Amino acid sequence: MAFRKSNVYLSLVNSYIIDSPQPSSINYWWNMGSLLGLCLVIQIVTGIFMAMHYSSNIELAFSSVEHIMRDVHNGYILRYLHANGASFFFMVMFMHMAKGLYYGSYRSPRVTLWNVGVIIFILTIATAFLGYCCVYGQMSHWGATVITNLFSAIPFVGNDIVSWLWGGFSVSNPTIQRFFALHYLVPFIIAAMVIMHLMALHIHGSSNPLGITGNLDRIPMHSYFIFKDLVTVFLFMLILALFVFYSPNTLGHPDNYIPGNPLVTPASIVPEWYLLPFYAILRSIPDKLLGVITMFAAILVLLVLPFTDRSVVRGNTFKVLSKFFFFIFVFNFVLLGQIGACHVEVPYVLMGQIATFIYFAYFLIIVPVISTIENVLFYIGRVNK
Amino acid sequence: PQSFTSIARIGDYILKSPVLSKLCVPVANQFINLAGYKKLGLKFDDLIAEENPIMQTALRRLPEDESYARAYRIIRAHQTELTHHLLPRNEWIKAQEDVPYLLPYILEAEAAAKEKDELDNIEVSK
Amino acid sequence: GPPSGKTYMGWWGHMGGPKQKGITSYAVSPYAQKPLQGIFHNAVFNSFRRFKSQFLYVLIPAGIYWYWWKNGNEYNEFLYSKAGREELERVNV
Amino acid sequence: GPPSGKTYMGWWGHMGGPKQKGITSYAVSPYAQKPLQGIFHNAVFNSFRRFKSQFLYVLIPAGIYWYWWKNGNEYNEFLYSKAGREELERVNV
Amino acid sequence: SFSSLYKTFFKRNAVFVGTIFAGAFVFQTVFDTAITSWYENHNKGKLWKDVKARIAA
Amino acid sequence: MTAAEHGLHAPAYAWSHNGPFETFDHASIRRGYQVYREVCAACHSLDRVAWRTLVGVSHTNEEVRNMAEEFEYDDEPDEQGNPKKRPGKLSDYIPGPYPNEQAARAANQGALPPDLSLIVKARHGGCDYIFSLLTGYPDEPPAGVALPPGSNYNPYFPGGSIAMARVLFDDMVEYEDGTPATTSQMAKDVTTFLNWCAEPEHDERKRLGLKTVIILSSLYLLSIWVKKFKWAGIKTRKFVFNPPKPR
Amino acid sequence: KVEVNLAAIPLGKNVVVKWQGKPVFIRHRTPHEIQEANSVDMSALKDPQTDADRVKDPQWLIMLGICTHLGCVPIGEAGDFGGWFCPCHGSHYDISGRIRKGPAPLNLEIPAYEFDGDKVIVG
Ligand SMILES: CCCCCCCCCCCCCCCC(=O)OC[C@H](COP(=O)([O-])OCC[N+](C)(C)C)OC(=O)CCCCCCCCCCCCCCC
Ligand code: HEC
Ligand code: HEM
Ligand code: HEM
Ligand code: FES
Repeated sequence: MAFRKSNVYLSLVNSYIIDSPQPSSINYWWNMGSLLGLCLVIQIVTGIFMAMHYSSNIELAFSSVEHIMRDVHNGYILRYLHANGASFFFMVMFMHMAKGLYYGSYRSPRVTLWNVGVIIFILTIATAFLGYCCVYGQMSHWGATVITNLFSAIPFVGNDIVSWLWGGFSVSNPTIQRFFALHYLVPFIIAAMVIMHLMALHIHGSSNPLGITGNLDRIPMHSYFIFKDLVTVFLFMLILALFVFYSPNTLGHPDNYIPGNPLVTPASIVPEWYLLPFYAILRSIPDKLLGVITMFAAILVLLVLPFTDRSVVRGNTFKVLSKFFFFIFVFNFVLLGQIGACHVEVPYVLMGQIATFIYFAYFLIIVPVISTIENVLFYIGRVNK
Repeated sequence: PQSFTSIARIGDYILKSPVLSKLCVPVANQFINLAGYKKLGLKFDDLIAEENPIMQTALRRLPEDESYARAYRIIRAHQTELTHHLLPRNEWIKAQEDVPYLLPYILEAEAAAKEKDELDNIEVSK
Repeated sequence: GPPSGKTYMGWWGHMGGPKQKGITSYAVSPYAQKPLQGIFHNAVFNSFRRFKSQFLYVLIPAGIYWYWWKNGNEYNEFLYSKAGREELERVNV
Repeated sequence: GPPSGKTYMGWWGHMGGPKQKGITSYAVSPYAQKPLQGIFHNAVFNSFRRFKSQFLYVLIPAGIYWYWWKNGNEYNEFLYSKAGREELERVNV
Repeated sequence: SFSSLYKTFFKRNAVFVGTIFAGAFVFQTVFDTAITSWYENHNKGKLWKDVKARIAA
Repeated sequence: MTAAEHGLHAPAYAWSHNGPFETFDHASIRRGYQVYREVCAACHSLDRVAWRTLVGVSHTNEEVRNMAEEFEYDDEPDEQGNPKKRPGKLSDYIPGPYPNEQAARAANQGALPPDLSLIVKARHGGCDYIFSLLTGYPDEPPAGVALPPGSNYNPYFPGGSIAMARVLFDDMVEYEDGTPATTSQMAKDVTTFLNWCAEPEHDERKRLGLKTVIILSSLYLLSIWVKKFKWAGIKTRKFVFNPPKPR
Repeated sequence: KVEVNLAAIPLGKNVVVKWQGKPVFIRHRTPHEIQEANSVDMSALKDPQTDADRVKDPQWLIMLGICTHLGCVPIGEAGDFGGWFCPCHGSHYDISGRIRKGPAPLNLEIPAYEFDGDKVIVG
């Protein structure tokens, strides 16, 4: 046999990359997983090369990030690459999750794959939060203050958990150094979780946009999907190069270039844009305990979706009502993000509460009823009786 | 996840009622025409996800000519959607051609598995 | 090594599909083909077919949610203006 | 999955050793045994057997290098003393 | 003479990869020179060389 | 919130550097450093800009050295351990007017003037915001504005009441090149200089961006060709189906 | 827990410090301000508390500088009530620091503090 099959490690690279049998009919939405791996390699490399210059003290965090932006050779390249690549990481992650929600990639074989994906989603949200708080701008300090003061709503040990996370009595020097140690650590937990994602993917193979079995027509991944993924790799690099070199501060809030002042509230405390729908699901509930419970349930309601998708065909490729309500869910998510960017004002509170209810009624109410109705319509449209 | 016996029960109730038939059957016919699986050469029982032991049982119990024809329709739909086209209009599956061929095998394997579970969980009346 | 559980995918030779008979595949060498064949016909015609097939599902929720967000934004700009402060204090208190 | 190369270890059932006939194993339950049986006999007798068989290989080279190190240390301490400065400048220059 | 063209450049992969690397070297030098020339010529009047010539005159 | 609490949004001025192939007007940077030193240096600081970054942008080496020698910083203490002052050099930073925040608030009616190093990137609107904020001080505030003592009116400031007085009047700085320093000309020059202090990498960043966009777009189109080339053999496949004999 | 000496703070002045990342001020109140603080009916109060419940020393008013609407800083000795004025959304508090008019739901929070003669330990 070949050396790519007989070796210990090259058999792994072969059975994952070179001979991995993909179905022939998958499209460019299946490129987002390889794109997320590319985003992770970009984030980890630019993160190490800025951690060689960053200082995590509360007097030197913002000054060291500005030292990267001014004194370090091509350090502006590394900083804008890290920041806008985190925004692109979350763009491609939302596309990966939405194509999973659409094409039914969460169903019966791949429930382990979907759940490990949700764990990666939680860890990546946490990494982005800690790294945003590492800059120690104005949005960093106050975002840290709000999101870690959320945990003082737990009635038993809320103050204990809060003063353990802070390392003191407010967000300060031990908080920022804690967050830097954790922001270095947690992406390697993400890399191990990506290897577990690849295991759960490899035991059953990819899905295809038809939803039907893909065992009949398959293609080895090398020389077909390598270049088919190279197309989107260069396209992702092109859009990221545009957003790094020509509009580098479009996806950033301009208040982060104010140094972190604990005595000044910046009149709109808002996190990064990819956490804004969860910030809106937070602020919709008029209680601090039920709000953070609803935000964690907003991340964790995707675990209910394998057992509520009552359909008998996989994926909304051939389902009219499921397609319509899937894009209603997608634009509800965009509305939720734009709502959470807004202030807490009169039409926005009711619109955010209604959009949160539609977000939770998609998985819990809309999907079982619509899929049952489509099962009945699919039966009686072709059974003659 | 929804059992095929339940879909058959609800659909037979809709079809046996004269009001529900004339109200919901054209909605389902237009739903199937909008669903567009016939433009790829698929009948509907090619679309059922087979990765469960009831469907593996029914596909094992399918006769061989239906198995070879289903294999060709699945491979043809994969190649058609690879090329990002549809089949030509004489290669579309006609309405009278879209017969449930896997459905008696699915319903029989479902009744066998439900009877096996019910006998696994009996309580003898003593 | 140890064997693992029953999966719905094998490897090259024992994929676990049906037995296939009578299905005959023909392909040509790409070196004897024209790549970028039909791209100007598909770019204006097949792309139009795909857009005609799949734009109501993507555009009617976009229309609903954008009209909702625009109407809410216009109501907010009416509320925090000078002409609607009576309604502002009424709907705030 | 794909097969790996020819290895010299199988798993439980197909290890890759030869065929065995006639070798018969006997093993009684530890719950019927005495753990800590013989630890005092083997503490002073079996341990002396193992040490007696295997201490020349460990004690001749250790003694060689320790005598070499002690001799070098004493020569250095003599050299950087007052009695051996003539030999110090001689072997240093 | 596509046979001689292929036999010189694309038959041996060592000659192919060496040709690609030689072209990458030449393209790096030539491309950076042409981009800096086009950029500085597009922004004529705003550079420090032009401001320095104005202060000297 | 209200329009007065948001502040008036600053219109898009045709800046010389807006646009993907554009560079800072470095003569405008030199004029902006003149209007920083002669006006804005009495209340605002530039604690992130070293003297050595101005060499090759708005001044020369022997031209920056004279300003750095005009300021005085702390030295290493002498042999007796006494504090000692030193005429500054190219490695030192542009000094602020006040020793600390308490002295700044004492000098400026209780309000701290921010350090102007990153404020083009620290405010929404950016350069347009700085320009409209400097120029659009109304001589009279509009009728009914309850104004605090010592607070001036500016519409583009969020809240309407800014603690910075209008500081840019006509011909208060004699330019070196004879450029007629009106109010809006000096405001445009300091906005360009503060934008350079915010983004000193701007010119080289757009240059490497041009290189990168051309290289990556060419790689994208080349990769589309190579992908369709490799996929021709599968995309042009033909399946035929003669049904088998029943046995 | 910090200690602030009450000797260099004269009558009729404020002193604003930071403590655990939060602003906290001390006021040497006049007897006019003490009578004005105990001379407001609780019906005028959306969050009604008394001066004996809100300070331990009536001479020395000590409270946190967090406006209870969203966390802005009320300006020192500004407003229409003789107290403090949050300028972010127009919140007013008296010299006792209770909310009368504004979007603030509660009064200015009192920290925990004890006395050592002419100095205070807040913590
Ligand atoms: C927590 C989970 C969140 C999850 C949600 C996160 C946000 C959403 C992420 C991005 C949207 C991802 C959509 C992925 C779904 C998809 O792949 O669409 C495919 C569809 C139809 O394709 P098909 O169903 O495979 O059919 C092809 C075969 N036929 C039958 C035609 C022969 O093709 C279409 O109908 C066109 C769809 C193209 C989608 C483009 C994006 C549209 C939405 C953009 C929203 C953001 C833009 C505004 C931002 C301000
Ligand atoms: C003297 C005192 C001056 C002079 C000569 C200038 N500024 Fe300005 N400035 C000053 C104070 C006390 C404040 C604080 C006001 C407040 O807190 O609102 C400011 C403020 C600014 C700002 C920030 C505005 C904002 O936060 O939205 C910018 C930007 C600013 N100042 C710029 C600026 C420029 C470009 C000048 C050029 C000559 C300038 N100031 C002069 C005090 C003073
Ligand atoms: C999982 C991938 C990662 C994500 C999603 C991520 C996300 C982020 C984000 C959003 C920021 C703020 C950027 C800004 O606005 O300026 C940031 C900052 C930072 N990250 Fe990461 N990061 C990742 C990996 C890493 C790793 C592995 C390291 C360390 C080796 C690292 C080091 C840094 C540092 C030093 C900063 C400080 C501010 C800066 O220079 O940008 N990052 N991170
Ligand atoms: C660091 C982040 C991630 C990486 C690197 C990653 C990587 C991959 C890769 C390479 C694939 C195979 C290619 C593909 O099908 O697209 C894949 C498949 C999949 N991933 Fe992810 N993934 C990540 C995050 C997630 C998330 C957040 C989810 C959603 C919960 C998820 C769910 C899935 C699913 C369901 C599949 C199977 C899709 C299918 O085959 O139909 N992954 N992932
Ligand atoms: S924050 Fe004090 S008034 Fe709203």
